[PDB]
Amino acid sequence: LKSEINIVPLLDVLLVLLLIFMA
Amino acid sequence: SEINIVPLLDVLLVLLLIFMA
Amino acid sequence: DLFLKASLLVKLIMLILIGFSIASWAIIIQRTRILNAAAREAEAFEDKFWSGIELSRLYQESQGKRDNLTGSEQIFYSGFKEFVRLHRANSHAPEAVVEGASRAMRISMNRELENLETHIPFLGTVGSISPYIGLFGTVWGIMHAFIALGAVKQATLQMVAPGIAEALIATAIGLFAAIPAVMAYNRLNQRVNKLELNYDNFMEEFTAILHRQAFTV
Amino acid sequence: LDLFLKASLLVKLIMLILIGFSIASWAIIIQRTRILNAAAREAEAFEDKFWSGIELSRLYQESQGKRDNLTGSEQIFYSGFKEFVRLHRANSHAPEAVVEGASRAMRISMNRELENLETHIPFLGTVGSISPYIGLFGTVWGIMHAFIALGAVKQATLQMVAPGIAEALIATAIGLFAAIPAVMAYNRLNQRVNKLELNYDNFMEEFTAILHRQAFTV
Amino acid sequence: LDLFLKASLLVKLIMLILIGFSIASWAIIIQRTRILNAAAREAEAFEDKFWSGIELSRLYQESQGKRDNLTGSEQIFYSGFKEFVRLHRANSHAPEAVVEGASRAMRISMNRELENLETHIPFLGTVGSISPYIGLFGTVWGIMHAFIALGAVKQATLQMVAPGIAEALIATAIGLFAAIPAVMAYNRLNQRVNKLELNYDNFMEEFTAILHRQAFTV
Amino acid sequence: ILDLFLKASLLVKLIMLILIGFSIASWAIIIQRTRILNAAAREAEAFEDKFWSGIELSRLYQESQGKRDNLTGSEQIFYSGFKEFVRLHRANSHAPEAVVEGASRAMRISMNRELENLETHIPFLGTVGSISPYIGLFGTVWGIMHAFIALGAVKQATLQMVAPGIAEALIATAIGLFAAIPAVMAYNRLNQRVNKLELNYDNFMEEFTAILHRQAFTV
Amino acid sequence: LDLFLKASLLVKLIMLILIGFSIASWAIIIQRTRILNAAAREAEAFEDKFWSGIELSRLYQESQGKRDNLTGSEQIFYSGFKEFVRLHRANSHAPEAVVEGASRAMRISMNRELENLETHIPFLGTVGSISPYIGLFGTVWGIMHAFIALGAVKQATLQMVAPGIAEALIATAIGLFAAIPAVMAYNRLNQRVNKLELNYDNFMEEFTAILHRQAFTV
Amino acid sequence: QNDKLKRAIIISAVLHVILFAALIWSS
Repeated sequence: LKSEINIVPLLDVLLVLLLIFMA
Repeated sequence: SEINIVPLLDVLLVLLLIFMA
Repeated sequence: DLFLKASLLVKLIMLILIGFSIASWAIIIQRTRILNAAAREAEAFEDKFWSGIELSRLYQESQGKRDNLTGSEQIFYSGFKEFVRLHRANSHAPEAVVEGASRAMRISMNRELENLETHIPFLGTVGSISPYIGLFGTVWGIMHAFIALGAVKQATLQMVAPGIAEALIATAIGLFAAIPAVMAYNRLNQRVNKLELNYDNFMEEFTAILHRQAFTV
Repeated sequence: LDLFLKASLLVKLIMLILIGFSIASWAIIIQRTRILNAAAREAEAFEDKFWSGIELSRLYQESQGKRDNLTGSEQIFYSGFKEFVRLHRANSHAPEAVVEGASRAMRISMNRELENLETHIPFLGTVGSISPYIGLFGTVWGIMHAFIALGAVKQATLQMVAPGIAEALIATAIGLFAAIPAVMAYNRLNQRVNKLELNYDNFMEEFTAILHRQAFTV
Repeated sequence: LDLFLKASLLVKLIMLILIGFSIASWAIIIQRTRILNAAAREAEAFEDKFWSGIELSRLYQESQGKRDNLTGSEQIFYSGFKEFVRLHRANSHAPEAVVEGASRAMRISMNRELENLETHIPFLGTVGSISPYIGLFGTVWGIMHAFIALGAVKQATLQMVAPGIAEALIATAIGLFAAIPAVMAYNRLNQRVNKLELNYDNFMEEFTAILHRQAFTV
Repeated sequence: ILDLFLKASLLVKLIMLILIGFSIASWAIIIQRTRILNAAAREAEAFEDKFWSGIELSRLYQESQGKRDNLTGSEQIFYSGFKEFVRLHRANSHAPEAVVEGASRAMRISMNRELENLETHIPFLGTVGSISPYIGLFGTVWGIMHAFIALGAVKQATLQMVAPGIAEALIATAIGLFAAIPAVMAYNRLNQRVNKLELNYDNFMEEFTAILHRQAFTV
Repeated sequence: LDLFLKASLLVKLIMLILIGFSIASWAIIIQRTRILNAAAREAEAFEDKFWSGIELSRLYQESQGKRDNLTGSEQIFYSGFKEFVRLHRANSHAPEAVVEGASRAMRISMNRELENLETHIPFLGTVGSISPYIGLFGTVWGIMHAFIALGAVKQATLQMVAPGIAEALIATAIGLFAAIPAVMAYNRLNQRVNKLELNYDNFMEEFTAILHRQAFTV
Repeated sequence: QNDKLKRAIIISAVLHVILFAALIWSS
């Protein structure tokens, strides 16, 4: 009985990609 | 009723691809 | 300012997005206009009823304007029409007629609703699917440019950004279309629910009074 | 402000628009919260006083001692009972028929109470949905400018594009401001207002029952 | 250019299962929308054919020949009426129990009909509930392989790991492919299911009421 | 080892304080909620068993006043509904429907009062579960831009002044993610258990209202 | 041991609790699936056995000796009939008043069956919710402790940090790995559970109707 | 009520300007 979509885990990985790509 | 930011992944990609060049 | 340079797929995406955007604005204008209108006529009709007007007089007036009887009052017209149709067939019972009357009121209710919102689901799904269409545009642009990136290797520092922008404008126009849809969606939905409650109360009291006093007449 | 200034006027325009939404949102939060909280406990006070061994006409004349400043369930009572007596007056509707008009009076008063208490609420929903999308609307345009600028210059590898996308990302940041308080306020005030709606609704049902009992005995 | 014969032969399998899920979901959308539209079309038709004013016996006589060809409310009415006549013929000691017997026949017919009527929707609920997770896992695996590869190259040059990270980004992009269409179809078509079963519900109680009044008059 | 606030800008410190004590509040709510829910649960079966344990109608009311003020749950619903019932009955209250509806009134209102006063602080859990990662994302993206604008002042990839920005980014996202777990741990389980509480309270409602119905038509 | 088994400092708990939830889900799925299907099959077996000509007393005494294996819908049958016998034998109250005790019995037996049939479904939803969250809980801390503890301030030779970054990122992959079984199990058993307490409620209504009807005659 | 809304607007303006001053001090 779920009718929603989670986006936090998707965006967090790309965020971390950017942070590591800073260096 | 809920915040929707799913288009922002496109900005994520755009920011990411500008480095590897 | 890169429509002609856009690929065929990007052409299709941008065209459908701009078309749905213009459709969204047209929907907002026309549908909110008729919503406010129907609200005014509903309020006027509610004021008119319980004004000492006999039910037969209101029915005759509705017959006078039956062709143009747009608004809530067609609920009353359909209910009274069904009531008299059942009353002519005197082979009935006190509680048999009211059931069919309630059915007539509720089917007229569904008629009035499905007239009342037509494109609101379109607003909902376009608001839902717009950023996904932008995703299509971006991924196609990115892969099409990456093909040229792999064609020649010199680290391609400068001649990438124009393609990235021409891919990102897809999401730009997509979310630009999303904005009017998402603002208008719930805005019109709550008005629709308000009108639904108004009509539900009208039907309830109408069946109540018909079952109580109109049974004799 | 020091690093905010960008040549593109659209950035300044949209940021000011979002700041205006920020002002409106917070003002609405505090004001509607205070008004709603103040109106809350009056309902339970009326609930306790109403059935504390008192006579209905005594409460009606008490309300008539508190005219044209009346809010909450007191207004519902006043409207219902004045409609009842006026329609119960000599040569009027039947005893079983007055209660329908009284119910309409109480109910329209109740509705009016909803929207005049629920005035600015849907604006929170309207702003909350659009704000991050507006932030992205700004940042895509800024990125377009920055990237067309980068299309001509040679070299300058990641040493000049910095502001062109930093003052684009700030658009998303301001959109992210505008979303947070609005949605939580919308939600919590919705549950509180629906609680009050349920209170007034039930009160209407047993008050219609009381009026039917009175008409039976009056 | 496919840009597909470049990965570690696992993210490729992820993409294959994703595209297969999307195709299966699309086919389910087509089939269930078609059958739901047909049921909706038949709904009002049976509505006015029933309440045109004809006798119940005449309606059942029109039925009872199309038994295996009945669908939806046709099957519901036929099954309940058959149980009604069977129990009335058999028992003859049910002054007011035949009504509950018919009601239960109608109810079980409705339960099986709805078990038939929303068969494949939970598949859409599941596939829409899982797409972003599996996609994010796939891109995680891809970037994992890409970074594991970069552990010997001197200077830690990053431009040479471009294909792996690019196809990982594709994997998450295609990973989100079926997420939004699946959940959108889920919600939208479930709303239609809800309204149709509500139509069946009001059908249920007025049928039970008319049978209640009419059953004992014989 | 937690050198967080010593090197912290105004915004990172702001969000960190907005989230840490917020999370500890989230656990305090967990403790209080589970305590009261278990306490009410254990009372539920015992009282419902004592409903038909040979305690006649009046006797339960006579023994209830010992804990008159310190009374809650279904027993408090019983107390309020039955005391106002006997209040009405001691008067004329000739109409059986009048006393029955007064009983329904009192039962459902007391049941509500219990339902809310037990059910407190709950939507706050959903609120935090929603906005905790978003606040973390705010802190992170602001950290990204704050260092990225400064990156446009030097030429070489120095990477020396960006490290504080990276630390801010990681801290913001980590603390934003910190409160997500207990929020959802609370919300769904607490809501379902409170729904079960509402269910058996409703059971008590219709049950003893039927009992009072039959009693009123008995006397 | 496909790539590494070093079991880093925080990987002792992180990734270990994750594999714990993984094995928990992988065992609970098969256990719950088996027991749920068995309970189902038994449920409709008793359901379509119920409509024979056998009276309640005959089946009750027949099922009296079952006891330990008397579960499922027969549990509600045995309970309701047992309290019916107890109250009816003690003729002290109205004949209609046994229905409240019967309803109590059937409902408590229903909840008893639902409890041990549900068991870990809430826990499946729990893991489905928390899988990515614990996955990404420590991934950032790992890289933080990696580069913050860097030997020199600059250390341009950064060829040994990317393996550490991937090692820290292991947490996200393994955490999200348990998400897919968790969500699939949760929803895919949820619809079956809904089917269950629906048809048990139908049987409960059947029992209520039968006992209410025969109490006034039997 | 509009004067009370303007009062709340003034309060919100004070909060936003002090937060913006904190922002500028940080940067």
